[PDB]
Amino acid sequence: HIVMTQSPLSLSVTPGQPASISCKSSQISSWGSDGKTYLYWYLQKPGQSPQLLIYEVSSRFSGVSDRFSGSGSGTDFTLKISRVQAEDVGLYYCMQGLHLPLTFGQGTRLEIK
Amino acid sequence: QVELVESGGDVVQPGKSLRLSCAASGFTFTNYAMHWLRQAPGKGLEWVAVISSDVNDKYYADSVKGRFTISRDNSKNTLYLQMNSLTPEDTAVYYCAREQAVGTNPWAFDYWGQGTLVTVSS
Amino acid sequence: SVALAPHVGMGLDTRTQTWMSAEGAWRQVEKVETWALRHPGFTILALFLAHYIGTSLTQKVVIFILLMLVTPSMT
Amino acid sequence: SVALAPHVGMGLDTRTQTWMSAEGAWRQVEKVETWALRHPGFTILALFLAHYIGTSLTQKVVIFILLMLVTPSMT
Amino acid sequence: VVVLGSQEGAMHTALTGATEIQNSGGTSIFAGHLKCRLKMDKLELKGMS
Amino acid sequence: VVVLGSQEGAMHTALTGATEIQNSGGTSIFAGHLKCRLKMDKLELKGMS
Ligand SMILES: *[C@@H]1O[C@H](CO)[C@@H](O[C@@H]2O[C@H](CO)[C@@H](O[C@@H]3O[C@H](CO[C@@H]4O[C@H](CO)[C@@H](O)[C@H](O)[C@@H]4O)[C@@H](O)[C@H](O[C@H]4O[C@H](CO)[C@@H](O)[C@H](O)[C@@H]4O)[C@@H]3O)[C@H](O)[C@H]2NC(C)=O)[C@H](O)[C@H]1NC(C)=O
Repeated sequence: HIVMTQSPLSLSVTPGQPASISCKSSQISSWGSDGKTYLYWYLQKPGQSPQLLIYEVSSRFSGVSDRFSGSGSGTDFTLKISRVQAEDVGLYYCMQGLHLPLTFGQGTRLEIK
Repeated sequence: QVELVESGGDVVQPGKSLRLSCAASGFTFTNYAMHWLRQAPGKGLEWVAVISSDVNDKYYADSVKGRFTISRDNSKNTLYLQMNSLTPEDTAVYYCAREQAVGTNPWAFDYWGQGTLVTVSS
Repeated sequence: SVALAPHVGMGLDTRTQTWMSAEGAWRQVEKVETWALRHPGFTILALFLAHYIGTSLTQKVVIFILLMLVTPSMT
Repeated sequence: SVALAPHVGMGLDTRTQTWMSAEGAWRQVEKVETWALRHPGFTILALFLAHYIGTSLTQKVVIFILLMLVTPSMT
Repeated sequence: VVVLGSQEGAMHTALTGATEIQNSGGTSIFAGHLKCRLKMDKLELKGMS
Repeated sequence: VVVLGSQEGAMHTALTGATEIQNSGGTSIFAGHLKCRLKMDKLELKGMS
């Protein structure tokens, strides 16, 4: 079990501005054998099943607008959204994947200001 | 193009059993390691159980250990989640998820099912 | 990759169209043409080599054609 | 694109290893060998053409090699 | 260590000259040819009378 | 009409001679070269005396 903490629990940003979310782990998520940090990020649109945005941290899943970008290394990771649209409202969920009992972080939210 | 559909969600009194079926299409189902996922309303997503590509490497979470059974049937392209000793806390909408096609983790989520809600009360 | 070795000259052919007849008819010649358009100097080299290795005229033309067709084809 | 006209030979190279020098180094040679071993009949016609074009041995041999390298890859 | 990727598109080019057949139920193999001889000796015009 | 599949791995050896890059945030290239003039006029060594 890994305690996952997201710095903001609610973000109000006007359109055209960047919104950043910090998810800090409780232990190291870096798999020593390969040297890859195994973190994941999911967006659950209002009344929809969540999709995937950032597999690992640097990488980005297909079918995803280029604005989303993952950052950070060693238990403190961060997303960035260069331009926020009306469709970016949702419930961003950072989850670790290193250890088998996968634990999501508490759900953050992003509402248009 | 992947399509995951759920079935089996219904109202039930505590203690009684229920089996949840995840029919999948659009990919070779037999060469994958399916997961189960859930989320109570107003709460975050919670992991439930995993069945690997080889049918003999099942795992479950702590809060649901020794109470749930996960099983795949390759031929019928469905995922069976037999849940016993259900309680009003365990009720939630259940999501059936796929594995990561591109990546290194043996366990990850590419695509989420539509989602079925199971209601538990007296 | 497997994108090479097309199922072209096996000879077990029928009346109906194959997988990509119209699309795959001119693929190789288009590739050679675009390579020659991209890299012009190899034409000069091929002319020189054919002239200094070809005794007659038909031999010159044949070896020049073979070189210009093999180099993009070879890679 | 289709796995034709690869990136090799363009330049812009340095000491760090390129993408697939491990596998793509011998790929074309292996393709030519397997095509020749799967269609041995064309060798007779290649020899025929080489013998009927060329007044010497050097151009005979080079034309033979050029046909044997054009036909499988241009396939 | 890197995995190469999906070969579906590469194979779709590798099959350039191969014929195609429907595969909905069983295999309805089109694109064939058959020779046959017609006995054509027991037929009747049925209109002569 | 057909879709002709996915060329993701089909172009994955069409691009075979080039050098790879990282493209993780800032795109470090880890390749190429650079020339420089090392005018070593003000670099006196330590502990001469
Ligand atoms: C390939 O790479 C993957 C990458 O994940 C490896 O996946 C591993 O899968 C195993 C499952 O077989 C994971 O085991 C889990 O380990 C947890 C570690 O917990 C701590 O470590 C010690 C060391 O044993 C434990 O004893 C302590 O409990 C520590 O807390 C462990 O907590 C977890 O238990 C879970 O399952 C049991 C059984 O159901 C439950 O009772 C328990 O409550 C909990 O739900 C598992 O035992 C392992 O963690 C995974 N790897 C990593 C890095 O996390 C593969 O093993 C690699 N190899 C192959 C061939 O796939």
